[PDB]
Amino acid sequence: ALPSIQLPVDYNNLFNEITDFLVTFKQDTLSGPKYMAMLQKVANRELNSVIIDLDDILQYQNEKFLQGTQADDLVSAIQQNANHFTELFCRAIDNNMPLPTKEIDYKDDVLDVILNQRRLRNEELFPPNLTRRYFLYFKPLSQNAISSKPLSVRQIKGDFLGQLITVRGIITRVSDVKPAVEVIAYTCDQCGYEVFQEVNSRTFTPLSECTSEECSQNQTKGQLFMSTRASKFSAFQECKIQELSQQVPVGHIPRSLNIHVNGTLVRSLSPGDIVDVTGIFLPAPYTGFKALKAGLLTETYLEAQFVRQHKTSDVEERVMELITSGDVYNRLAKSIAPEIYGNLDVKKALLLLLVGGVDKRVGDGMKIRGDINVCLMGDPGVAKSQLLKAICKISPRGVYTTGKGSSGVGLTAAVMILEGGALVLADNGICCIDEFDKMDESDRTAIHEVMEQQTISINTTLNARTSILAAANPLYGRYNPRLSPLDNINLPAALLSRFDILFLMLDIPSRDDDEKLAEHVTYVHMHNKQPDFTPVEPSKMREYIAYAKTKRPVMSEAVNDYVVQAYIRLRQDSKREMDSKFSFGQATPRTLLGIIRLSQALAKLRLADMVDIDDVEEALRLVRVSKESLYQE
Amino acid sequence: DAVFGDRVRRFQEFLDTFTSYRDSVRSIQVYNSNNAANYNILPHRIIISLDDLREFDRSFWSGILVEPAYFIPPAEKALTDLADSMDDVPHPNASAVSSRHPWKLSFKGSFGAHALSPRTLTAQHLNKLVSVEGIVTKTSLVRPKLIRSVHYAAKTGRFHYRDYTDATTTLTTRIPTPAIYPTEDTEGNKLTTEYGYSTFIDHQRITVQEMPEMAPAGQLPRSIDVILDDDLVDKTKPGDRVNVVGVFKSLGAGGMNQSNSNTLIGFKTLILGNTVYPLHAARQMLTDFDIRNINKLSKKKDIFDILSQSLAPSIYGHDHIKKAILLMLMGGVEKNLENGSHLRGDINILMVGDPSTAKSQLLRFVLNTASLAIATTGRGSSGVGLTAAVTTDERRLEAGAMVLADRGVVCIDEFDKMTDVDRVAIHEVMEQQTVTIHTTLNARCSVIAAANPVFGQYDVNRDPHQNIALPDSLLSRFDLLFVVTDDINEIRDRSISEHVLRTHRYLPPGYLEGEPVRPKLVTIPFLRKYVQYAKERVIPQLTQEAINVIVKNYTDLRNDDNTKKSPITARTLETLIRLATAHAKVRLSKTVNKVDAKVAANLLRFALLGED
DNA sequence: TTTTTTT
Repeated sequence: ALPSIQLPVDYNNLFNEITDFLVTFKQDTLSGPKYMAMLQKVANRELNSVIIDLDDILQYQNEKFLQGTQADDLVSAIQQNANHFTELFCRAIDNNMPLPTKEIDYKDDVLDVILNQRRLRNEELFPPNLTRRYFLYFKPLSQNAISSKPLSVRQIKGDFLGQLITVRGIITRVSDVKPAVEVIAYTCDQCGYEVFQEVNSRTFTPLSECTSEECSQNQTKGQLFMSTRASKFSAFQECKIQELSQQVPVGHIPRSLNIHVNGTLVRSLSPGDIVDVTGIFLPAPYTGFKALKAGLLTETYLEAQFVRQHKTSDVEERVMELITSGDVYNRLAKSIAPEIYGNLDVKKALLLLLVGGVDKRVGDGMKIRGDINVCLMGDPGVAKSQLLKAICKISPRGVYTTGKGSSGVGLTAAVMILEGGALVLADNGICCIDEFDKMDESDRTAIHEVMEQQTISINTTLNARTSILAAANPLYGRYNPRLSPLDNINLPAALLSRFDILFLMLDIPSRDDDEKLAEHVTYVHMHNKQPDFTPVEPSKMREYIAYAKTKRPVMSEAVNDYVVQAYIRLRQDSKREMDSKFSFGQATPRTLLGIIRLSQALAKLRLADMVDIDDVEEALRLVRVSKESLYQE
Repeated sequence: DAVFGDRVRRFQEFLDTFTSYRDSVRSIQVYNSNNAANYNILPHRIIISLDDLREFDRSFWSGILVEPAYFIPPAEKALTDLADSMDDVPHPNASAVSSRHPWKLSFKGSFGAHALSPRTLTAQHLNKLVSVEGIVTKTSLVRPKLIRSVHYAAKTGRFHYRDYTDATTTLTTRIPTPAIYPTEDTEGNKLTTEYGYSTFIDHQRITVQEMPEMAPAGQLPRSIDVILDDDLVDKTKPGDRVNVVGVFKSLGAGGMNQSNSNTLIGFKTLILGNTVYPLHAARQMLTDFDIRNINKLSKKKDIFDILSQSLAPSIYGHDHIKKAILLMLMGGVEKNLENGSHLRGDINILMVGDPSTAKSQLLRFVLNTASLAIATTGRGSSGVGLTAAVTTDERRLEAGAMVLADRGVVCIDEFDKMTDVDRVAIHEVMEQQTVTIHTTLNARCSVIAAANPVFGQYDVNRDPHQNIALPDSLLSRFDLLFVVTDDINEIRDRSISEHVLRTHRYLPPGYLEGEPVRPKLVTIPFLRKYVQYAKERVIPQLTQEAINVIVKNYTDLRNDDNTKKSPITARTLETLIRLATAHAKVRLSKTVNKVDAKVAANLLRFALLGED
């Protein structure tokens, strides 16, 4: 029934090699042993988990090859049976565990106090897993291959079971954290002795009968009582990773795959971001009754080892490099959509929105949003959609949306228990709306509920803090000078006031402009790079945006007085400019607020500790250019 | 057993009689070794002619048909032994040795009574090899099986393994295996299941509805599930025709058990498919002789003209639209920049004409000429549906008509009758080459459009855009716009009447006059093969001269005050470059000729400013 | 239950 098959691997010698590697391996190339230092941290309880790097094992095997000693191929044997090798790794960690350099606070650890007492009363008494307070993990092998190469859900195969492997795909959902009894401790009063049971299955049958030798000697039939303070418990969480849309074949739906995340690895993931997680693919045993029907067919799962989501001194150095390159605001603006030619003012406004303004909350309770919102109004074929998609790609958490593609309620929060909508997915990001003119005013009301106050009201509520961007075509598909600017915008004055700035661009034939645009476009076609200033990398651009946001500049007396004078001037200019052809909308105290946020964003991009009158004038100039683009005609 | 050993020896004798089968098993093994070294490993499954097994031993072939459980297992064991002997099996993995993959056997061709349909399937076919063909339906999602629950007793040093068998998976009936991992080893040490060492083969059981045409009127087509394993799993999907060589198997108590008091239920019957064959009923096939002929055709002075004249040869007066259709069939070159900007590999053409102008007939001919095409009618077409589709199913997303055949061209009748909102959803396909709903579906498909004037009769006084229902932005989104409408001329009417009379006078070879049916031009399959060969072997790229020609053409289109079907744009410049790549693809040239770019710009000029 | 949307 059990035909033994000798295989070209010996677990004893492999574990001896693992224990040797734990003590010998050190980050000398990066520079006691590094693994020994991690073990000492775990002994101090400063480290609650262990992660064994497959690249470290490969480097140790290469060192053994240089020494001439034959490598046990530990890195490859991990790919062979990582689940089996993990127990040997834990045993080697127990063997090579240093004494705690720092006190473990054993008195606070009721389990430790009771463990000393139980050993004294007893004088593998308790499970080694119960003795261990750390969780093993495996770092994916460095590229130089199943673990190193990420896989899709459909790409994964049943042969990959028992093997460490990395996967790529959208996280469909994450199960709520639940306790997991790694070891259940049973206690019986009749014996006075504790009996431990180690649970390694999805479900367990309680002992329900005292196994204590004291109860056996007394002949009493004791009723075991589980103790939460004595039984080991570990957080258990599940994740559903679904295949990336590119990985999905045409005409096929991506498949979500359940993943088991336990211990310190629990709660690490968020559904919004794509994750590249290396984990030992393993079968999921069926229950008894369901397995009787399933037969040889078996369920499967993945136990994550190393989790990585796509999206300091180095960041500070990069920001300093951008500052040394200089003119950072205009440089980032030109870096936005380098393939697109022109629209530098729109790019600068987009960069200001990306940096955002300072969010202010008064002591009395008033809260003024610091997030900036922008709108783009342009004739067809002016790269409105292209610029919006480029901005969405620039935003790590931003979401691109279309007015016809998604309902306003669905974008704010799509009803199926509530689930986050496109705006919630745009939390700490920028929600982009393509063809915003086509979007219905009914959904625009839902957008207006959130633009003025970040929170969403439905009951269920979410903070929904984000920056709003909109791209709209002018009424009848193109701008009409006979139509007023407000008529061509075709938007509510509430929307205009909630928006910090709206940009109007017109398509006017021009020989030199056509020649320059054709030159840039032909250069882009013949060579993917734009002809010409070098755009900053998107990672450094996002880092600079975060560094600007960290500044949080405050207004000064001179800047505030100048902004008040500008507010009076704008109100008077609206009172005199009731002519619809020249009227862009009445002056707004809230708009001066939006102006305050834009000045704060400019001072953030300049990294000024306080807002500057130059920043306020630059924001006013952005609005002035928004009007002057139409004035030029 | 002993008969199974005799069958193993006889199947080894069959493999000796047909050296190609043993060579194919060894070729799978050698390819597996070479591909394991290079990195893509061939499954250990072998398909042989049923007539070949009959030639080796008619008794063996008929015996496999009569008792597949008794014969096919021993025959596959013989094939596996031959494969194990032939294979070098260098550096085998412990998991691979645990897998011990059997060499599957399948019979091909000459099925006869074994060839079957679900309605014609019989209880006598149960426990007998058969071949069943029908439309697939209700295919099961792939679920991993378990060849053996390999385990390892703790500290014992020995890996105890427990095999599991399934009656559907094994043609022979067997007492059910526990299918439960042992809690403790036979030695008494605690037993832990060995993941990885345990072997899991994907298993899928797909029902196969009888073909709806084969289904009797007043009756629903019968459906018989076919077991699939390893590569056979997920071989076909519901709604797709398939033929599977599989042994029908009686199964279950069928009311014989004491629990079934009524005993009305019959014994469960599930076919166990040795192999699954998807069936077209397409895709053109290219051979070396046809490739040399295609090279000669490209060497012809007007290769694009020859291909266009071959396209829709019976259609009259739409030859320029057919040249544009050949350019669209090439599609141009698709480019993905390091910046991420996308250049479309598809060209969209629109032609407006009165009903019975045969512009929609030319569009239908283009749908037939394309190996894959999407058909829609503007009165019955919704652009939201073309961009994406929604199924109630949680709801399951469905590809839109434009998203369907995302590489292939889409021919639309009455495109002017299609609404402007539908045209905006189509513009998402035309320019962005992708559709966003929050689900996103790629929509890079070419959109050939048959349309009619809004008045129903084209007017020369009316602008072409005014006659077209599409907006000027939509016309710009289209790579080409045409005005082919019905007209009355005397000589042309005599010619068209002679053409219709010639279509009537055309005689099918099998049907004589008075019997109902049922300068050189490449045959339609050969021209489809030429287009496929263009896309497969030629990737035209912009040259300096051709690029300058396209740029100057776009600049002059933007500069000229003469009326155009669509406003000139940088998108029109990109369309001119793509059409140049399409003409060069028809030419099978890696670099687009400057004259080819000028000819594509001439097609675009015929599309916009006027006939050119 | 509650959207969602096709009848």
